[PDB]
Amino acid sequence: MARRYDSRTTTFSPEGRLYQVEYALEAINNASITIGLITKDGVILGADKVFISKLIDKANNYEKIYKIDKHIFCGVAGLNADANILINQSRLYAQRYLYNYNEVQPVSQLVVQICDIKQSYTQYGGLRPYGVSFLIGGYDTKDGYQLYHTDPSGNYSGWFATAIGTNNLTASSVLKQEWKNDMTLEEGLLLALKTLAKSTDTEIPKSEKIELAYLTNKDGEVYQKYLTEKEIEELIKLYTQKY
Amino acid sequence: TTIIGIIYDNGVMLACDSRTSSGTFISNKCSRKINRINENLYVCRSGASAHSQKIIEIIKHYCVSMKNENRKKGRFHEGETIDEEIDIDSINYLDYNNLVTKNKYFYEDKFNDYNPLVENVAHITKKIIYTNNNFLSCALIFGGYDKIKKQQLYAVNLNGSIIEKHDFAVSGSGSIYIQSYLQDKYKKFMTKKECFNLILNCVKYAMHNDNSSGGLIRIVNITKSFVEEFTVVNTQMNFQY
Amino acid sequence: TTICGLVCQNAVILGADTRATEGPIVADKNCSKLHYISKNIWCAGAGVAGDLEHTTLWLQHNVELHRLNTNTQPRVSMCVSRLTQELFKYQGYKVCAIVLGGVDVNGPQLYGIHPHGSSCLLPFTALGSGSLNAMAVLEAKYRDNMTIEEGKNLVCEAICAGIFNDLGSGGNVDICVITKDSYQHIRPYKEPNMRLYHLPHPTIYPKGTTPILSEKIEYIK
Amino acid sequence: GSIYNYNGGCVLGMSGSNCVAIACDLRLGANTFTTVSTKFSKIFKMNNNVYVGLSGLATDIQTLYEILRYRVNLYEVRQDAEMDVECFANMLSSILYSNRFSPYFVNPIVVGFKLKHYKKVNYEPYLTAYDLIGAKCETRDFVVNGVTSEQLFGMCESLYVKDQDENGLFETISQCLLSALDRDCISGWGAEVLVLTPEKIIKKKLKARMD
Amino acid sequence: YSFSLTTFSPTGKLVQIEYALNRVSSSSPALGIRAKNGVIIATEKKSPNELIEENSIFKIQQISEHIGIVYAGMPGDFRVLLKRARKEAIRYSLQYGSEILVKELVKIIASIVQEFTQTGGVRPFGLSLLICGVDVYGYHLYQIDPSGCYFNWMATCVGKDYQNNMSFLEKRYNKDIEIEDAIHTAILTLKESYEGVLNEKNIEIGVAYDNKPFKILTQNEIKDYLIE
Amino acid sequence: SAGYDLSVSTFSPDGRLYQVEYIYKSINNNNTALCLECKDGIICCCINSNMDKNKMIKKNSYNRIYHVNNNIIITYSGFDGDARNIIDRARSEANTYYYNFHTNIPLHILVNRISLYIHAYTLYWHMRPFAASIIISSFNEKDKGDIYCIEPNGACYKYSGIVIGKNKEMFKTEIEKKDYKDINVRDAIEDIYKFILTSDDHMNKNNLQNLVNFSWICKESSYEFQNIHEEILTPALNKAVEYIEKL
Amino acid sequence: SMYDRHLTIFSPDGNLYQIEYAIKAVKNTNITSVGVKGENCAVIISQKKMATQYISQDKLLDYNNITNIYNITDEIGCSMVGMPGDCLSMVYKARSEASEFLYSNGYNVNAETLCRNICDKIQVYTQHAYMRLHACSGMIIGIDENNKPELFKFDPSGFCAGYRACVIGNKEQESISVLERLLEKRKKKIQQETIDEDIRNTTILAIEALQTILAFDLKASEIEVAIVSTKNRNFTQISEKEIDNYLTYIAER
Ligand SMILES: */C(=C\S(C)(=O)=O)[C@H](Cc1c[nH]c2ccccc12)NC(=O)[C@H](CC(C)C)NC(=O)[C@H](Cc1c[nH]c2ccccc12)NC(=O)CN1CCOCC1
Repeated sequence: MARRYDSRTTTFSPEGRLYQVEYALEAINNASITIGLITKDGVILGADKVFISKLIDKANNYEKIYKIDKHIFCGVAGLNADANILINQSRLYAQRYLYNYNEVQPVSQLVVQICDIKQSYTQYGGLRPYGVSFLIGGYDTKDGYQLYHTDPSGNYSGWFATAIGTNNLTASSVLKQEWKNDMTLEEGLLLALKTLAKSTDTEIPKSEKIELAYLTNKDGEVYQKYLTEKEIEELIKLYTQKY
Repeated sequence: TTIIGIIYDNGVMLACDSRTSSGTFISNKCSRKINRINENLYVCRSGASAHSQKIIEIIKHYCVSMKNENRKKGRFHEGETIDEEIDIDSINYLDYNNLVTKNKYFYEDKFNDYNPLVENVAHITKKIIYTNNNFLSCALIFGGYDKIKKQQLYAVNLNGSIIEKHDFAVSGSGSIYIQSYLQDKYKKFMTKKECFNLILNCVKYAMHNDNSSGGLIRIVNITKSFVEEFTVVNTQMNFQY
Repeated sequence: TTICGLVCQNAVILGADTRATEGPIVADKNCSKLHYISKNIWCAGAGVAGDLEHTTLWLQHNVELHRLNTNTQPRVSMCVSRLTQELFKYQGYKVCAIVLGGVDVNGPQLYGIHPHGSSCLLPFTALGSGSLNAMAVLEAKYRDNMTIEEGKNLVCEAICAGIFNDLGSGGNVDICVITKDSYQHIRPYKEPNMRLYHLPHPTIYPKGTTPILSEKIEYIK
Repeated sequence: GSIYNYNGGCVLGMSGSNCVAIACDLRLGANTFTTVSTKFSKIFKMNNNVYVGLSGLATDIQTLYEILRYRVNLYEVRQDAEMDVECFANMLSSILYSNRFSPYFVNPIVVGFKLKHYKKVNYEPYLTAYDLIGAKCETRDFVVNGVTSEQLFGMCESLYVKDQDENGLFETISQCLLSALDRDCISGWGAEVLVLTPEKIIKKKLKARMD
Repeated sequence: YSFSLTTFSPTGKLVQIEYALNRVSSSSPALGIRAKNGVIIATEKKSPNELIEENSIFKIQQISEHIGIVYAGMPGDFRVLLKRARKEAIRYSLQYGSEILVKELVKIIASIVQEFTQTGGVRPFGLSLLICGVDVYGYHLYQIDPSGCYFNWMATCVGKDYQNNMSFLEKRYNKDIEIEDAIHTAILTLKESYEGVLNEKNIEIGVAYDNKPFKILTQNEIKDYLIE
Repeated sequence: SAGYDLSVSTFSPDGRLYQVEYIYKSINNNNTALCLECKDGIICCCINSNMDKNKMIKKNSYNRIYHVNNNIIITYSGFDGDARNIIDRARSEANTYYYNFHTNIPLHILVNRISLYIHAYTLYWHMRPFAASIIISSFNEKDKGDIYCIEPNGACYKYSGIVIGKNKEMFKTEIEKKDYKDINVRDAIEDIYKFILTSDDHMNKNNLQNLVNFSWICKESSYEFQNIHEEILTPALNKAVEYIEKL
Repeated sequence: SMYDRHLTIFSPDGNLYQIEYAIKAVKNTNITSVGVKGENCAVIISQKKMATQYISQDKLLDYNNITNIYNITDEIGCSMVGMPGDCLSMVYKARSEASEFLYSNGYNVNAETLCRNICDKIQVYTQHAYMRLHACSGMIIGIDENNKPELFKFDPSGFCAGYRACVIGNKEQESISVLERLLEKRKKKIQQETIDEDIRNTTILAIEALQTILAFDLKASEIEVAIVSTKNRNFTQISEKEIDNYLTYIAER
């Protein structure tokens, strides 16, 4: 009887729910905050860095925002190992689309593929789901700048500005009351800093705990910039002057 | 190539030439065509070098497995406890000419408790060759000693058939030239010296008449308790007429 | 190709020419035909260059993995077994004739391996299209227990014979001396062929002599 | 092979002083003598310091380019760094040999810069040529490939000059390519020449014969 | 049949990974320090008895030239992962003609470790790995946890009393230390952790410095370093 | 016990396999099977006392003694299906050995291979271990006799006389009273009948002749497997019954 | 949970209790084996005793067949202690490993490599839940290519190590102390000895260690001694007559 040890992960509950997916969502909501927003100049992704020690190499070390392609990047909230697996898979998917069609994959299509992986895990087999949620931003010539949010169930939805992780309600309120349809890149970055500070329950953000990146489309090319400590510090000085 | 095996009164003697040629060019002057499978078991190879070598490697691996599984548990033979020499230097002496041409070693398994059987090794080789006779093309002569059938010769022929020889076995292109010579000169219960001279002369005649046979002559003498090996370099054939 | 090897006292000396040919045309004038398998094992290749390069790289990395796992010194016999089993598996369709030489616990060892998967332990050998000229030199001059310098001179003579008598051989002479504690790879060792006539001055085209249809300049950032 | 004669095509690569150059013919053929296109480029950019010239069967050229772009993009996104020219050359060799017994009918060259770090960075010209199963010839002056290989070899042996600036390098490579193409029935119909410098790339189309 | 033995709990945790971490934290201590021109990994290898052969136990191992690995946890898991890492390194070498990059190797091994927290019928690896290396991009020190997450460290310690060891190492670590200073600090940290008196027989050291092959220090060199 | 005895692939806190222990109980509760090495051969006997209440079974149709190569006796105590499976595997191994090497498989090699086959089923959490104890024996002039018993846990041991199943303690005690290395098989038949009558309380002079299987490998049978003929068994049965009735 | 001790999954403290239970199962066999290493020789001594189990020792049992010592190859030997089926399974696995190594690499595996490969196989049992642990602990002796004796020991947990002297048995720390005393006494001698004298002294040391550890007089028929050495690289058992000679010498000295 090996079945006594089975937990039956891919099984409905009396309320028509999946306990494993709910627990993965709890883990994601315990994870650190990751915000994203869309300006008229690009998609901004920010994240709060969880402190481990000051012996961590903080230079050239982005652990909550990753590049999936030249025109797609993502922010992670949940389990880093699961996120790494899914990110490698997404990179493979984007390169496979380019190989098949001689053109770059649309962001919606990539999101659909990775979410299909997640849904298949929740439905087939007897393995646990992925404890990771994604904020996938990108640009393509069909739908312009795009920002998507994906959860462990395989569900995904498009957003103009959103936040995931711990205390995402405060970030969502800040973004709801501040975000505007037409914003410049600098304005969006300042708003991202403000929402990160509010979620972290602080007034003056510290560049040692902030990851900032933005994906823009200029001069016919998509360019991703992952702000360094000094650039984030200049932004924080601007934010301090503003508020 | 010439490989021969002869059964004399007290053992089995294998002999071979040592020429490997790719057509008319001699790729290897002095190859080693008699190969040890076990301490009391040897094989002479003929045909494609790659085929025979790879087959013999597989068979050596199999024979290691068989010997390991043949070992029984405990201790044995506690109250029980288990001649003419060839003048190899005289045989090799040449007037116009740290050289080692003779070796001898005793069996570690004195009572043949776990040594595999000559028939077993020959038949596993035959099965391997027959399962791939669409590709493999080699002829082998297994010479060995085991406590059941004593000294034995088995011919594994091209296409993967096995025939046990009780007098002698020959193979290779050069054996054809000495077929009648060996048939005429062989007798039952030859002494060691008689068998050595006969087999050496057979290889010498085969090398004289066959372009694919040449180089030195390698001889292995397997007996109940030891194995001797000789190299002969005085291979030239001199006729009075 | 002319590759060769010989065993001298406490060392193995391999030599090779440096010409790769595509039909009657020299595709490479200074190709490297001596490959490092391990610190104490080297090989020389003849036949199809792609097969030789792939197989030698594979053998080198498998031998390094085996050395790391067993924490012992690599064995020429192990290299021979792996190579012959692979070549036999492919039935001579990987055209790789290899002179494999190395020094291990059993002392210096030289092997000739042929594309179908046969091997032979030799005191000296030669392979390639120049193999017959190299073999003539080696048969004429070889003796046991030669000094390393004498073996180097003999290998150079054999490779030069191949280079100057075979149309598929040319370039320089590369040598490798392998002992139990070090290897010396001399590339080139002889350099016997060089272009013999040169024009009084090189032909420099005046600027603007080539007509162009369009010119787009992009800056790399 | 005749399969190479089906389309034709030729690629050439040369090195100068702190610059390289890669040139190609622009024809696409059919049945060895019908010209269907005059803008079929055979030079592909892998990254800023790596270019590959692919000649041979056009379908195999496109397939190999797609595979190489896939591999390079994955490597670069994973490492967060541009792929080294030597690493790309070895990867191309291994990819070509992976189809050893049913190969791509393509004869490629790799032209680029090897970057060496000390502060500043040193750019070393890098040239390799291949046969269809990944046999690699690493060279310091010039590499050729295609049905015009003999003509290109002769022209480059006679006319190559070591350590030339970008202007002299362009003139030499273009002259070699044009003279070699003038003697080939199944190659030509325009020539494209790229000159790589550490700071810029110059792309030129040559006024060539179209017969 | 294969089902996940590591599953989410009502609070959203993977208790199996937590328990693997408990095993690691109970195991013996290891540390790594990135110097200005090199990286060292040290570990405390005590002798359970006078009959064992210290030269037979291998805690600091060489994955390839310029890449070494040490572990805290279960030796069988370590041996399996070390064989896998060597195979991955030679696979990269076969593909690209050059030695594997430390970041690439760490990512591959981390993914392998992750797979054992999700696949069916298996338990997670019970060890933490410290991988030190040198490549064209500099000197790298990475930690891999039983969950499959990897961390880029300037200096780190895993195993017993890793918190106290980390505090001690941080109080006297600066990025500009040399290889000699790093080795001295490593020995000091191991001595501070160890109860009793340390000796060259209780510790092992590996160094990758100045673009030289990874080296495992011998007992004599460790004794020379311990004289101070 | 305490939840540790529900699977064969879990050790208890005291390093025991309770599933294998339960298999041992099952085997000990089954019919009796003994093998005895004598001066000129080996005798194998099977007492099927469990069928003393099945009066409609065809006489002597139920046999628990088989042979492998016509010169190796193999009997069992346990489940008929499991034993049949193991005997089929033994025959398969003998066939493969002959195909490979053109000689009959040695008895110790066969015993080791069967032990490994049986032991393989005690390793996984989805297979049922074999509930059977196997006796494999042979005899020839040079080597005399070899008897091996394989337990359900895969342990093979060599004996000069073995009893498995019910009443095995009493059978062993009665067997050990004499040295059969210097007794012939024909004389040992009477002793075995006496042992059966004294030990098994479900056996009587009426059912001795239809609930007992008797085979041997001896000089009389040319060192090949034989079933002991009724012409040889009946006088011994009569003598044993007479003696036990006398006392 | 309810199965952290039933399966090879971590307990809250980080333990794998099934491995400890397998080690206890090995310990419960009450079979003792002692391996000693000399200058140019290695000896393994074991009891010709049946591992305690459900069945007992019968009067008609053939006691020569009882053995815990096996040949893995001609030149590599081992002593396996534990559940007899597991010991046979491990012996066959080691033999197949050695044969595969020989075929693949063209030369004979050494004891260290064989032990490490066996432990790599054991790790899979420790990590996968669907198979049982092999309750088998083994000693392996051989001679390496540099002509030094190698003695390695592996346990059910997949741990292997090389030893100057090792013991499998119920009591371990006292046995370790006994072996330490014997080895120190041997090292206290400063005169180099011949190969034969080294062989004799190593065998005597192993026999004396087993006698001291078992704390009762040993009969030559109840113990088995196997040796490997530079003089004879084949892993060979020594006869009961030789064992009795050694025992009489130990008693008389
Ligand atoms: C020796 C000559 S020989 C007559 O004895 O075969 C050399 C040995 C050699 C050459 N280069 C190396 C490198 C490493 C080790 C050994 C080496 N062999 C050859 O030169 C080959 C001889 C032919 C008859 C097989 N030539 C080749 O393999 C060609 C090399 C090549 C062609 N174009 C190139 C461009 C750049 C770099 C190299 C080359 N290749 C072919 O002939 C291609 N065919 C295609 C069909 O499949 C077989 C290979």
